[PDB]
Order: sequence, then C-alpha cells, then structure tokens
Amino acid sequence: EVQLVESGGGLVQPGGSLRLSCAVSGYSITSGYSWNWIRQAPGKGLEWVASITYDGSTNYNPSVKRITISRDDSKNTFYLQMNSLRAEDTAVYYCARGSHYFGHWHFAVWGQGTLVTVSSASTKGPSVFPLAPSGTAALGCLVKDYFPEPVTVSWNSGALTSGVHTFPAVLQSSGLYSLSSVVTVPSSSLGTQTYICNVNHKPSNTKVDKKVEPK
Amino acid sequence: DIQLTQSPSSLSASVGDRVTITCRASQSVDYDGDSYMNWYQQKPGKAPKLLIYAASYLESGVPSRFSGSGSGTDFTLTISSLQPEDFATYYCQQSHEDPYTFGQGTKVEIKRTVAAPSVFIFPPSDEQLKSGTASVVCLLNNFYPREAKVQWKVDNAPQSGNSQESVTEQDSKDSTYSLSSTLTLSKADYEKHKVYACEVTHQGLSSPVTKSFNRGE
Repeated sequence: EVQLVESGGGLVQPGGSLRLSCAVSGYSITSGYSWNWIRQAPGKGLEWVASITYDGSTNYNPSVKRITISRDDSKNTFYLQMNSLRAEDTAVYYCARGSHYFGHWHFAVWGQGTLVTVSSASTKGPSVFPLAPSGTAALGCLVKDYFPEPVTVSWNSGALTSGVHTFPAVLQSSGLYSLSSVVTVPSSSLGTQTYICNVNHKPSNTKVDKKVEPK
Repeated sequence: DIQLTQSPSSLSASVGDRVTITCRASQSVDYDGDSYMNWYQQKPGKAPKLLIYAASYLESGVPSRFSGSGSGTDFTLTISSLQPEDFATYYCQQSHEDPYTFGQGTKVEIKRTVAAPSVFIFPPSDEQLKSGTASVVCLLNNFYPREAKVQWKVDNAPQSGNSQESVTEQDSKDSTYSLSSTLTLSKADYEKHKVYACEVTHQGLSSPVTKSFNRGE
C-alpha cells in the first residue's frame, strides 16, 4: 500500500550540507498526521530529529536543532536539510509517518533508510573477485577495496536468495572496505546452473556482474 | 527530559519459550487514561517495525504472540512463544514528550542445539594475482553457538596479524551463524609456498577441523 522511498544519501563532506527526500507513493502526504526523520548511528540506537504536522507546524530535537524539515504537498514529498555536518551525523536516516490515534508520535510506516557518510575521503569503486568452488558446494564473490559503505550484493539478479550469506564489511588498514558474499548450492548443479553475483556500489555508480565458474 | 532504560541488554532463549523485555522511564508517560509507551522490532538491515503502541495495543498485522503491559514508568514486552524469525533488537519508545526518545535496545537470540560448522577454503583468483596481492578466504558455515576459532597455516607455519574475520547475524532459517576469514598475502609470498590450511575450532567439534589446498592444483 503506502510506500516511503528515500533518496539523497551517500557520501557528504564535513561542514557541508545534506538534503534528503522521502517520496510517498500509494498515499497522499496530506493524509498523514505528521512526517518525521529518525536517524541511527552504526551500531547505536534510534534518535528522532525532526517532524512536521499537517498544519505546517515543525519541531526538532534540541540535540541537533542547523536542521530544517519541509513539506511539498504538490510533489507528495517531504525533505530534510542539515548543514554544518559533523562526524556524529554519520547515520542511517529514516523517514516515518506520525499517528492520528493513541498519541501522534508512534511511527507505524517507515522508509527503507539511506546511509549518510560524513567524510572528506574520495569515493572508490570495488574490485570483484570470484570464490570458485573446489553433496553441497560453496562459492562466492570477494568485494574488495571500496569506499564508502554500502555495497549491495545479489545472486542471479535476486533469483537466488536461499543459502546466501553476505558478511558484514571489514575496515581494512588501507582505509577501504572489503566484504564477501557466499552461497551454498548442490554439487550436482555446478555444471548446469550458472551463478552470477551482482555487486552494486551507488556512491561510485559501479555495477559489476561477475560469473563464478569452477576452476 | 524523559530517559528510557531497557532491560536486559541481551538474552538467549530456546525457540517456543516465553521472552520478557522491560522498559523503565525516568518519569511518567501516563496522560488522559493512556500510557504513551511503544515497542519496536528491528531486524538486521531493516527498518524498525511497530509492534505495540500505547503500552498494550497490538499494531494491525502484527502476530498475536507480541503483547505489552505496564503503566506509569514500568512497561513490559512479552513474546509468548519465541519463533526463529523473532531474532531482532527490540526498542521501547515514549510518545509523551519531545524528542520522543527510544530505549537503547534489547538483543533477542534464539538458543538452539550445537551445530558444527561446514568449512570451505578458497584460493585467490588469478585475476587478483595480477594486482600483486593474494586473498585466501576460509568459510565457516551454519554453526552454533557464535564462538569459533580460526587459525591460518601457510606451509604448516601459523599466521598472525594478516587476517580479518567477519560473522553474520543469526539466520532465522537456521538459527545459526557464519564466519568469513580472509588471509592477505603478497603475490610473491603466495607463489613461494605450497600448502595453505585453515584450522577451525568449535564446540561442535571433538577435534579441530583443517581444510587446505595445494597451490597449483
């Protein structure tokens, strides 16, 4: 039904500005009581930062109150602006809808969340290497040397999801990230079924499709 | 300002058992005959999902095994029968005062039987060797509990300082974990040795398991 799609995330510079947008579909933005932005630092909890009500009234968290929230009924979208960005602002930002009954500030409809990385470093695309297999066989892809987070890995364009393990990325000493995604398949299918891992790195516009073949 | 204290920080319970989480507010959240406390469920990589609102009202579309109770400053979230998909971090949140703060979260883990890991070892790809660096990857697959040890051996010499590990979240399909270890060597050092082993120690193993391969075979 109602879908909240976020955009405007990614790599931003310290001291620069951030402009997020939450597009609402299958639902008129004038029907929600309020629209909110909620962020979550990596490994930390949730923090509400801003809201705007149907009557145009706005409110902000005093811990960040260099922040502006706005609403465009014509475009059916509301926005979040932040300047003087610091390292503490690196977080996954969500957009959420308020409530009409039993209080207004419990959120039942959330967006998918976009990651905002505050860093002066340069974006680097990843190198995708195959993990070739030797009952059940294992194979995977090695996504190496990219910045910043995140990287989305799928197998066979999303058709293969069972037995897939995409591990958390590790921060290498070089300052770059590196993760691996593996999958367990029947050994009798290595000759007939193909296996393509789809690596997508949005901050660098990198989309690599590597086929893992038995050596 | 209202502050929330969730308890416990984490717990481990067998599947089908009852789980109880508590939330304590620094001041009352009761108003007009309602307790403005809410509960959320957040699974790995997903957005938080509302479970209970106004202390005890079940959100539409949420399984009936979730329920809330309490009033004033003390509240309770209960899972009557823990299911494998209920592995998540659970948050309480007061909706009575700006800035509508969330609790610090409670991690709920499913405690299943012991499962030994399936070990796989991967040689570095010939495409990566063109860059001068070799990455040897060892995979520990579908094991419980989470604790596991990986020891790299290059030509029977134990390695140190040149590997990095990574463990997945608990997999609701299996209630198990998986571990990926990457040994990083230079191309020259990789081409100068024969046997690359991955020794795995785990509770589900009576003896340590060692997977290895010979370079050039």
